[PDB]
Amino acid sequence: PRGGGSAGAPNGCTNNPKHPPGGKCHG
Amino acid sequence: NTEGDALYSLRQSLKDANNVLQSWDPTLVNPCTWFHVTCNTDNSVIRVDLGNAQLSGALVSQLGQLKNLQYLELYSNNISGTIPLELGNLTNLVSLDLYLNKFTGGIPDTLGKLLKLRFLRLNNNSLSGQIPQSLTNISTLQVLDLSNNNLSGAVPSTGSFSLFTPISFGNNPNL
Amino acid sequence: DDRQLLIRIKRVWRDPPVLAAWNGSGDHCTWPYVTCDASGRVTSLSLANTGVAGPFPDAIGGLSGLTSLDLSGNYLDGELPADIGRALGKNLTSLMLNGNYFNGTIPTSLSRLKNLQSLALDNNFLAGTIPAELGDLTGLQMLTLANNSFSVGVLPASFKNLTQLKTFWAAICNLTGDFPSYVAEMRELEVLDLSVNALTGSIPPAIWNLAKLQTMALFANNFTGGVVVADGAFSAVNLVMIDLSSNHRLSGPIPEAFGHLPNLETLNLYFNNFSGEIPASIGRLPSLVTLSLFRNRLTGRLPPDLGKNSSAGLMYIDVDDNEISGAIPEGLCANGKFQSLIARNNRLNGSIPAGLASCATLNNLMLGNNQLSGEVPEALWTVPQLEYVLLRNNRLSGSLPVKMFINLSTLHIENNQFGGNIPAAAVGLREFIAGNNNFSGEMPASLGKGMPLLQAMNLSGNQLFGGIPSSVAKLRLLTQLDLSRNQLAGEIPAELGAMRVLSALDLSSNKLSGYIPPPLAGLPLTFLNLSSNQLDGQVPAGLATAAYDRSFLGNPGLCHAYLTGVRSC
Repeated sequence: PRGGGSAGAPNGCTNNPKHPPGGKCHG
Repeated sequence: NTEGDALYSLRQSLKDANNVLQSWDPTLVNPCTWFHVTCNTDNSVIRVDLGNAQLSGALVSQLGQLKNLQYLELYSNNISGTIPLELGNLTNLVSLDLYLNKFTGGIPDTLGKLLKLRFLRLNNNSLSGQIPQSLTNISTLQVLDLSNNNLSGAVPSTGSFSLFTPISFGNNPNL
Repeated sequence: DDRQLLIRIKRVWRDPPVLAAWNGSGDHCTWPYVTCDASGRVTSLSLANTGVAGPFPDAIGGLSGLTSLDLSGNYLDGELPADIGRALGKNLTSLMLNGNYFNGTIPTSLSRLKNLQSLALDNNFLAGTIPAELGDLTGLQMLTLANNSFSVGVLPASFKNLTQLKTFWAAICNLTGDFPSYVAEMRELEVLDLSVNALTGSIPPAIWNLAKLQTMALFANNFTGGVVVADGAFSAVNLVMIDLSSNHRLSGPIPEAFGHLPNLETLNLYFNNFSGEIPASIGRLPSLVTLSLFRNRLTGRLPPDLGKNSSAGLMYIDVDDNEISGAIPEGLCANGKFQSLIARNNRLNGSIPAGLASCATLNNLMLGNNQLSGEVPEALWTVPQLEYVLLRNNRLSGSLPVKMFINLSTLHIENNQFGGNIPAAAVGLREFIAGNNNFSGEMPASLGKGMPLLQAMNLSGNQLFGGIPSSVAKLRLLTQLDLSRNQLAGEIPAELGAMRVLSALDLSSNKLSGYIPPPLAGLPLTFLNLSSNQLDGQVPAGLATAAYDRSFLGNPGLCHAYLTGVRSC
């Protein structure tokens, strides 16, 4: 493979120091 | 947030042995909740403490977008390279400590635009070149310890440099 | 003859070790990654993430009867042939060229293969613009063109001819223009992922009419207006996710139709200018797991019912900047898996609910800058796990326990009315900031073995008395200290000047007495104020330059052998 991301993966921007993995902070 | 991106870029260019930057998550909105970073009441980075933490690598030119930085401490490390020319863009910088490192190159001209600097220590380095005259324009500068280097040229004697004693510039045979 | 054609592909790729069994071993159907029809001709070539490398072979066009072709995840590079649509085949339906290192532009001959059902040229290194001829494949069922190095271009109108699509993954392709109006006519969509782009316009009121959606994601765009979904048109009961995430210009109240989705699991509507009260209808959906409304202009109150159902999945609430008022919901952690609550910079008042203080699953509580009052229950510091507490600028009251949790690492309770005594053991703490409180009594004796990981301590404005502990010098990685505006007495520790990274010491307006420690001079100090005290003697040489001017003023028994308020010996 080359990289991650697939279909409708959620956004990443959160203030939670402990969040479920996945996403990139856009916005 | 641009400050978080700049700090993360600094992290990418630095190698750590004991993982002191493990909590620098780039996905967070503000970097104030990170470790080794202190903010003001308006969620702006105003202090970065990274002293005596085992690190290596080189700095980055992105350390110029933190407009409200007031204390930058990166001493007692194994960092190597050249001092970025953008460090003069931090108009609110109050204390710039980078001693006990493995830097090389020359003191940038841009470190004369800072009118609020009070401390400037670069002990135990390998810098070369000549002392810029712009240092004389910093009237608020109080502590200066440019020693244990490979500097040369002529020592300024005008402005705030008048009060400084020879101990400030020591162990520089080519000075 | 098919054996030579098949092995030519391997020879082009410099004989990869993966295809080591492709050496004249009778029939080729038993060979790995190769499938033949009843006639023996190759019908499927699945080489997903195998490890091959090299340019795209041109001999594959000789494999007549090819029906499935997968080359995803490999290291193939180069440029797709311009005549791909004229020789590759006529019975293929599953062309999958994604995740490779392909350069160049998309060939325009791909319209000459009108039998495809899946076309995925995504995550490549293509360039140019999406061709209009790609809309001629009316039989498409999954089109993904995302994360490519395209240029400024608008989606062709010919894409309105694709009425059988099931996945539209145009994530990052430099788009501009208006929102497509033909999306609402594809009444088979399951995933719609128009993602970060430069699109503009208002969200249509008809996109919410397709009763097959499962993921809606429009992260970063320039949409304006407000969500104007109308009554009698809401039919997407199977919708699972809504992620209108960051547009900076969406206005109007939050739609009232978002509280009737029995399968919603993630609602993200932050970084906008939504107004009005948060609908009370979303407090009973037994599927919600994440509610994020970071920055908006929402007024009103939080929904009264939230997580009352014992069999639910609510674990995340995050409203970090708004104008919400009212009280915290009572039954938040009833299911037993609640893990977060962020309501900073708001106007909620009341007290910490008893239910929230007993939820033994908590991870991050971030209430702050509100107008809360009352008394914090004593169970909040013992039963629930807690690693980040940021209760700042409130009127709360209480008393911390003797021993805190083993994994607490951040505590900001500044500008409160907390009482009791300072905790004596909070192993794992790294930031103890607590000022302008009502703490009293002598500080704990050790404070150097129960908190060996402290990095910043602030206790200014309290009412502590007694003496400074001698074990404070045993805290290795401590940078900031502050014990000003107190009634501390005794002697300054003589080992305080031997710690490593001490750089901020404030001990002003106290009742200390004695001689200034000499080794205090040999520190990387950047701030110091030992003023308004009852110190005696002479300032040690070194801490007397013009830098430390307003540090020792107000000491009658202090003299220097450059300073303001200090006499001469």
